[PDB]
Amino acid sequence: TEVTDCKGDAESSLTTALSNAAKLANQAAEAAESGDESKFEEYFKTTDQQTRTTVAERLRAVAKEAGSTSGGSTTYHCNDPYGYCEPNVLAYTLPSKNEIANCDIYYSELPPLAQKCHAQDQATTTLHEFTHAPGVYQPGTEDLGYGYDAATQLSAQDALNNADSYALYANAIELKC
Ligand SMILES: [Zn+2]
Repeated sequence: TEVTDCKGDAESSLTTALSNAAKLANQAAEAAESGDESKFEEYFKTTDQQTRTTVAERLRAVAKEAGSTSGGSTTYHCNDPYGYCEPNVLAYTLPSKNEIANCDIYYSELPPLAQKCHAQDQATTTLHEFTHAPGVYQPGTEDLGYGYDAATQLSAQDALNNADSYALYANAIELKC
């Protein structure tokens, strides 16, 4: 990604989150490719190979995008330059522009890395947002279910196309939960 619009230690929060998102996304891609079927099914509601392949491809693409700070297909603003953040929103993506920005509460309300199952953190919020960018992998995902219950109660095709499903799966793989 092209990191821009950064100030302070928040810049380091973002670069840490990018590097962690890359590792988490590669690890989750490996799980989708070759890991436990039941765990995959918990999040994506199927064991079918084509779905596993698509999830893995999307995650591998996210990992590559997260692995640069002056490159790739997206632009990542440390801070919202436009005023598009709404109350309680951590970050957002403009899919037609492949542009991502964090809201201020990303920095005040999230740990870098959650220790608890399904809990939000900077790395997985960043991972979530990359899935929305069609330039990373098309189609961009939608916001169909946020958090464990809403995301995992989606149907298979909605989960496949739901950003938070990827964040949740990546957290579950890392935490072994
Ligand atoms: Zn989203």
